[PDB]
Amino acid sequence: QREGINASARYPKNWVTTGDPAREFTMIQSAPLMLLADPDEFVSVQLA
Amino acid sequence: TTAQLLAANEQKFKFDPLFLRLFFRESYPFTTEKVYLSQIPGLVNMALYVSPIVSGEVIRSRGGSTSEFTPGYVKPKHEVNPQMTLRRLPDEDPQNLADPAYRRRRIIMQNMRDEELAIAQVEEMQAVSAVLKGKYTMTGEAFDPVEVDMGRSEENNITQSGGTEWSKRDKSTYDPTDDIEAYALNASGVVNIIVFDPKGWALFRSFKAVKEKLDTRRGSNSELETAVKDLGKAVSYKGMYGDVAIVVYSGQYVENGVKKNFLPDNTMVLGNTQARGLRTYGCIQDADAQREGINASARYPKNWVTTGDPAREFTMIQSAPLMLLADPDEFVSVQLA
Amino acid sequence: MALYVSPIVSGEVIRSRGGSTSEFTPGYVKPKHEVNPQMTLRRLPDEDP
Amino acid sequence: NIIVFDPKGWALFRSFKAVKEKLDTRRGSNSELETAVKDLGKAVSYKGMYGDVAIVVYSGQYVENGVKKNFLPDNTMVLGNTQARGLRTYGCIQDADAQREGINASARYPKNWVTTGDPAREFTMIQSAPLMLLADPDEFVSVQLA
Amino acid sequence: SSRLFRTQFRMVSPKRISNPNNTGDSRNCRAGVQINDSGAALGYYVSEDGYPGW
Amino acid sequence: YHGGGSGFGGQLRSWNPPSESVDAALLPNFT
Amino acid sequence: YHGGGSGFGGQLRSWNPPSESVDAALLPNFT
Repeated sequence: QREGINASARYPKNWVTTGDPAREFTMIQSAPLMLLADPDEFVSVQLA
Repeated sequence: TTAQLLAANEQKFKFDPLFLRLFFRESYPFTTEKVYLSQIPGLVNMALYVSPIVSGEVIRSRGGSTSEFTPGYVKPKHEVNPQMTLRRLPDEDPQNLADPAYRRRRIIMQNMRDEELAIAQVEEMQAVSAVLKGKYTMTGEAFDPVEVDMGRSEENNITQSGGTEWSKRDKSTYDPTDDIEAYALNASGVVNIIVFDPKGWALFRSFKAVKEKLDTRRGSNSELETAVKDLGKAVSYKGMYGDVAIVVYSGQYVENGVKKNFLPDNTMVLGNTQARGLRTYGCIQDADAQREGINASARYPKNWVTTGDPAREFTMIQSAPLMLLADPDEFVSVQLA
Repeated sequence: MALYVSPIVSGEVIRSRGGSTSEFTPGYVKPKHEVNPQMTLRRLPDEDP
Repeated sequence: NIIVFDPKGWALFRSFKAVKEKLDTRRGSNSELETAVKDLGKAVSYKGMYGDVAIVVYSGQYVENGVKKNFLPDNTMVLGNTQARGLRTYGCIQDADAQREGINASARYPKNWVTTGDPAREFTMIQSAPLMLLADPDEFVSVQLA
Repeated sequence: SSRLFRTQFRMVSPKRISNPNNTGDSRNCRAGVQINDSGAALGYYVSEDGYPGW
Repeated sequence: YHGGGSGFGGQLRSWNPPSESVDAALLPNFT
Repeated sequence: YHGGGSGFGGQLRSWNPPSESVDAALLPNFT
């Protein structure tokens, strides 16, 4: 919200802890969910 | 009961980096885990007589030596919190006066000053302990012990013993010059400067021969300052003595509350004013510092806010210094008991 | 003097230093002289007859 | 930079042979003195250099009840800086007429008035608030010699 | 410099002119400006541009 | 000069802006 | 300069806009 991102793809950020031993991290996060509008246009058989 | 603050002095101790300035120049920052110093013997066996028939005894080609060192780390820090801000400061008038915000920008300023002064003291002691003796050991409560040991021959660091003590022998009809020559015979290369210690200078000056070397019409060209010359400064570039330059150094550093002297109680340090000195600064190890792209520097400052209940804006400086002596046999240290 | 600290360990928060304050107050002094005409009637010591 | 002497103290200082010898060396010093008779009636008399210090012999007088009393005790010697921080404060002036003619917080406010009466007399008065300070009380060393 | 004219001018802010070492005003040195026996000036005391507090 | 003093009736006794250069008064808050 | 500080009486204590280029200020909310 501070940089104006609401429900986008793969929001990254790169931040630093403030302390005498400091360690930067690196993180990207997303909220995936894949759907098939018509669930039945397919036929996945098991062969033998 | 109104008031006014006419004068507000500040106290200081005698501090000037003479030893660092004279002998340690040409700072070389490095980005490396460890540095190398290499010495080569350069001793040549005399060409022994050989009959024109035997034709033998090939000579080994000379090979040198190296060393590796690791720079230490030092990090002082201070603080400021809203509690100190409100009351007052001892350096503002009861009149005039300022908002609480400005007192913080003054406290941070004096904190910066103290940090830089502490780092400078560390560098100076770092240098002085390297000039006087071949080695020093950097130790601390949380710093694992690492030492630096330049290869100085044992025949240097000469100290007086049960015989030939200046204090015990008579102050009239004796020469210090012969002892100075015998001591300085060891150093590799010419000697051009002598760095006394006030007690040592007082002992040296009182000799009857040393006065005589000064007031002779045709037996010398030396000139000194026997009377009182410098009383408040930490250095005293006195006159030359034949060829060498005489210097008296009285500089003070503080460890705990008390004040201590750099030069330990009347030592004498023969040396060359152009001695090859190395001022090596390591790599600063701080995540933000490497974010900025800064490495192999000195005095990296920063501040931050701790988001705790009382807040606090800390202040920190990091150095990682290490002073080297390329050749450790161009100095001769004498105790002068 | 800044004692050595490892890169990992955090240094102690070194205490800041504060000053001392003194107070003072002044005091007066005033001389007073008086002249009346009976002094002016006669002749001063350094006046020609 | 400076050393202040009472003539007895200066006499005791220069009487030694060593100080006399410090002036005969042609290269052993840089000190110029006036160890002879320099001033005989004046109060202050600078007497040259000595290394870097500058010896001055001070013999003044002040009278408190009468007689004549000299400012320094008999044998004293002051080591002090010639640029030492010293500030001269003058306090406010507590007279009604001073406000009327627009003078306050100054030194040596003079006034002159005549009492209204059948015998009338005229008075003369000067008043101040003299206070003397030092910013650093520890810069001067005061000894007593013998 | 190797140009035709070597003269240059620098603008100094009035805040910089101050007594050395922040001492008080003496008779011959008022507010960082030297004054001779008459009222005319003789020389000026200039501080150094200090942006950092230290 | 009343401008540099306490003020009319002490109204300005808390307005004491620091005497700092333009740089030290601009750069810390530039961004 | 009071522009980069708290303000008159603390009225600008919460006005801390992010310093970002036009690309990062327009694109995420373009549509």
